[PDB]
Amino acid sequence: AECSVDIQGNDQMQFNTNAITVDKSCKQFTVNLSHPGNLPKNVMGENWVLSTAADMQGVVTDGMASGLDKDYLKPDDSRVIAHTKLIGSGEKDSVTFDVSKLKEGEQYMFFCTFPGHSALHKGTLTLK
Ligand SMILES: [Cu+2]
Ligand SMILES: [Cu+2]
Repeated sequence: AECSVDIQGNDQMQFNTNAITVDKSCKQFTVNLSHPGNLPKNVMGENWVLSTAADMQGVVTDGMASGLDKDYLKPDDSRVIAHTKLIGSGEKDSVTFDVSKLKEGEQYMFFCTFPGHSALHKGTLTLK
């Protein structure tokens, strides 16, 4: 099975997937994120951050408090299962993580932690 996804977006900052299924037979999984816009990361930063659905609010809130210089993630946040760098126009990043960190049946969310974005830039992730 495929163990990679490419996440891409609009000129209007709309992204092309809101649900990711990680196949159980994957040993690693890769997310490729690319920025579709014209603005730099301090104005329109994008990242892809994975946590349990339960942890998403805490990660987002603490990330906002941490600020741009920390890519809007609290340092040493063990709630974060995997994530990309915060990227801006013309940039891309990839993250590969260990699928053994996921549990079948647990509910996961991926989201952007740039302030205010997570209500729009988010989706589910499932190990199946
Ligand atoms: Cu965003
Ligand atoms: Cu990190």
